[PDB]
Amino acid sequence: GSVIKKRRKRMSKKKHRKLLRRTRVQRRKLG
Amino acid sequence: KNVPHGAAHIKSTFNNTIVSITDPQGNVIAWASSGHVGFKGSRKSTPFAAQLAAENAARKAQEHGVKKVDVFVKGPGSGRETAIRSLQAAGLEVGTISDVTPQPHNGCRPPKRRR
Amino acid sequence: TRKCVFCSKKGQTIDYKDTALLRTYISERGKIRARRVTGNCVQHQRDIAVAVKNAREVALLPFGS
Amino acid sequence: MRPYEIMVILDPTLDERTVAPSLETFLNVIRKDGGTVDKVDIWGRRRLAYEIAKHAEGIYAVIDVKAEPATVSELDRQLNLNESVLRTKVLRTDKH
Amino acid sequence: GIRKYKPTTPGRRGASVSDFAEITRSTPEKSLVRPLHGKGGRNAHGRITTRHKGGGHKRAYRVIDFRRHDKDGVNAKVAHIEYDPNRTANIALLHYLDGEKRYIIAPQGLKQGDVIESGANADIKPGNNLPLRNIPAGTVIHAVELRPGGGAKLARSAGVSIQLLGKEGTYAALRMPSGEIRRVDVRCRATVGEVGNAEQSNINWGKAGRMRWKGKRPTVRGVVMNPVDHPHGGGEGKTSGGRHPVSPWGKPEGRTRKPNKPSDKLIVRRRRTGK
Amino acid sequence: ALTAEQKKEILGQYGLHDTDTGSPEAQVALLTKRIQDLTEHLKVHKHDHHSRRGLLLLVGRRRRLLKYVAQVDVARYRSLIERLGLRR
Amino acid sequence: AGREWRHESEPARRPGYFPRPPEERRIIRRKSFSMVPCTVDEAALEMEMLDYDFHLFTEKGTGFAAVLYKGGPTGYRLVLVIPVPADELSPFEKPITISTHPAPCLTQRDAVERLGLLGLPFLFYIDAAEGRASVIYRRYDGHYGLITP
RNA sequence: GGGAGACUGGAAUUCCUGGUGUAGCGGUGGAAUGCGCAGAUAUCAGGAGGAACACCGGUGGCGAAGGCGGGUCUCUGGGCAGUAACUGACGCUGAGGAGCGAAAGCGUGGGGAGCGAACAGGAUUAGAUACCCUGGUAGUCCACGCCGUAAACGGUGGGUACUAGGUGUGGGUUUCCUUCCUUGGGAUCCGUGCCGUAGCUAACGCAUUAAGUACCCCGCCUGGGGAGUACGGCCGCAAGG
Repeated sequence: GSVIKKRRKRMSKKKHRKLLRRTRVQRRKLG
Repeated sequence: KNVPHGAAHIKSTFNNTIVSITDPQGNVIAWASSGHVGFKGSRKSTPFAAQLAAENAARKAQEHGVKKVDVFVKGPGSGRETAIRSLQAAGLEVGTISDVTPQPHNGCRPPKRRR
Repeated sequence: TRKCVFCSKKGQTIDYKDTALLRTYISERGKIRARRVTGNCVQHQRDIAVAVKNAREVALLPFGS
Repeated sequence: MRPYEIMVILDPTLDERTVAPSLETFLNVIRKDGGTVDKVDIWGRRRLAYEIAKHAEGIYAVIDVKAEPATVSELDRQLNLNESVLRTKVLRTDKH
Repeated sequence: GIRKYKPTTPGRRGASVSDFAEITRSTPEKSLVRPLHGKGGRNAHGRITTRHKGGGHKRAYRVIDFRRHDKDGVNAKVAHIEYDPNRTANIALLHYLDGEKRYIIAPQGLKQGDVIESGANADIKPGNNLPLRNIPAGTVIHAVELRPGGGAKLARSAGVSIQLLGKEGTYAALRMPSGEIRRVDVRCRATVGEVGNAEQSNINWGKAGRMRWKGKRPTVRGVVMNPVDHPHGGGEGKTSGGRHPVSPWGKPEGRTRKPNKPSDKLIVRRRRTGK
Repeated sequence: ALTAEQKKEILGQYGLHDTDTGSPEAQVALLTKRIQDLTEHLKVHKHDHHSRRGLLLLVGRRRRLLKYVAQVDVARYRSLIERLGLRR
Repeated sequence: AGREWRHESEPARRPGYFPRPPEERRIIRRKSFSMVPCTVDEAALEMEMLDYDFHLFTEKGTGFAAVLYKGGPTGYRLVLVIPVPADELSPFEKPITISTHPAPCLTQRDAVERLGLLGLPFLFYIDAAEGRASVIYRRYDGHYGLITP
């Protein structure tokens, strides 16, 4: 199939990973 | 000194050629490089620069008493052909031609591919 | 093509001691000759390669003279 | 009790007339271990393909033994420990 | 091996103790034990010369045979492996065939009932002692002498080994555990194999009590001292000393080996740091 | 695997008669001997996972054979289990 | 160098002969046209109608084997087994020059190796085993053409 | 070249030492950082150390999958063929569950030649947190353990029976040309490719190694985003799953 779907999925996963990197310490302090 | 018989080591890389005449016990007696004959940068990767370096090394060995020599080529082909032709053309007799290139038996990791 | 001189009824055994039978199978540079240029079967080619390597290990054949 | 073939290369300086007796003593252990049979052949003073331990010539000896694997390993250890043995190589004359 | 204490108490949380698996006897030989009393780090004048010493559990000295030069040609049988408090390594009790008992530091892999021989005709099994001239190059040795007769001095700690590189002339080039390369006369005897108890360094001592039992007084930092006591002392609040680091007697950091020692000619290359 | 003599002695001791080799008793005995040998081997080489898979296959086959025996005749199953020490 | 191809990518350098790599290269052309003594002009005429760039003959005055070839813009060039001056060489009218180097002594495999590592259209040499002249050239099928007496 | 352990071989790279030896070497599309003139590069001799095993070597072998080739020894798993002596349906699948599971990554202890995230400069560019160049730490390696993910793909779950052929190639049995040397050819069993009927498909294509004709069992899908995300829970040192 076309790689457009894979592009959407990788963008979503990348954004989630960046969010996790940004809030790692806050999650640890609240967890 | 006077060394009637010696060896010639030619290392022709992709961007330079180095020619060295050697007393057969392994002692360099006269060497000429591609950049030593007035070339610099990519200009010294040309076969003409190899010709000039080989001729200069041949003269710098000839006045030292070298008459007959045997050549050990080495390196990817840039100016080896012209190097040996110039070694002959400068009055230096060529005894034998030997291709001794360091060939690993798949050892060490080569650098990553360019793009 | 060519003949696997070992699959024949007169096929001499392959050993790392008999150096001439191996020298006839390596090129002048000492490299092991290909199977097609020789024509022997796969098992005999593998046995020849193993014998050549062993003979090199025991200093009976040069390592690329 | 399996059959083995041990090829040894010794330095050329030592006299050949002592190679056969000395090697004999080296097999004595494997002779007294489990009732083993030996066949010794010597074709030495042949120049090596490449330099081994600052040497160009070497004495080649072939020993056909029929013994236990532990005994052969112990014999190989002793042979490698000896300073007059340049190299040893052990093969199995069985299907392997 | 290493046995880790369960975190039942705050003093035992991260603690661990050596699992004395190789020890085969809980008592030493009565004829090989000499009295030993603690000095406290104080020399013949009664003044403290080495700080952070004193206290600690009382211990006795087991006479170790670092000079195995008499029993050449006499085989010995390892009778036991015991615990020596004066050293990190474990000691093995030998029973020579003539009827004499001796103590040696147990090499790596030595087991009860093994046969230990010595001399020029000895084998190259671990535990055997023979002069460096008869030891083939490349092997691993320990308890090496420095002069032909002075006894073992080098590679005596636990898990420590010396790699014999090669012999030339009358000198053998050894790679010390520090990585330093030194030459030594070939007449010096050596023992084959690594030293046992290699896992001892992985011990976590848990609390200050263990160190106090081992005989180590607390060590006070220099920046919490006063300027009369230490060069780093003084200042309001915490400080770094306000001066390049120095010993309590003012000697600055750097090389302290005295130059032009007579042994400088026998050192091939010194150890290296930060490589 | 086992040598010919070990197989012969196991078959003679556990076989129903002097000829059978595929009887479930003989198969279970041979599998148990192989399993104990493989366990003794694996106690030295802990990281030999492929032989561990082979051991798992042998264990499963022995369990299936014991299931068949217990389904056909209970007394034979009890006798075999008690004779081979086979826990189950 | 070889990976990937584009419109302006450098065209592959192809020799005149069919490749026929060292594997089964062989020597399947052995001419022995003429060894009757000739002079320089006669050798040049024997060159011209044969349409061959080089030609191996035996010289009149010397009695030695020699090879003539086109010396390029300099004219023609003559190579002898042992270099001799023009005076000993038989009289001629064509403008030629003599190669000062002598034909060396070397084996068959060494000759093939020298030809490969020296890239000349041919190699003229005194064979080690034979002791006589020989000219090897890469043929038009990839094999080496060894011309012998 | 199925797996584990032990010992060991050579070429080559790097570094060190000692000769000969000079003014450049290196690098690129072109250069500059960089190295060298305190003696570099080159050449010879010696030494140390680590990693990977040129030729054999392929759409060829083994393995359930990941994956697996320098040599020798020890231990060990699986497969195929023939005889059909033996047991006599003991078979298939398998919710959960357990085990194995590329690389990257984590912990403890070692090792560290080459390569090399990060990080420095050099260069290109309007801008270069990049592509190219010079250096280079983790890491890549070993031992014991963790994690449990991949375009982990043949994007094709496992077992069985049947349905035109033709031709390569691996392994094993046998009849006839018969020299019996020979891929002689035939027959047959087990793999591994290519082309092609019927048939199937939306088409591309698959086509005896089915994506054809049918039977047994399991897993999975119900428009695209939100989202394999939030909450809750389990596992994990952590990343995270």
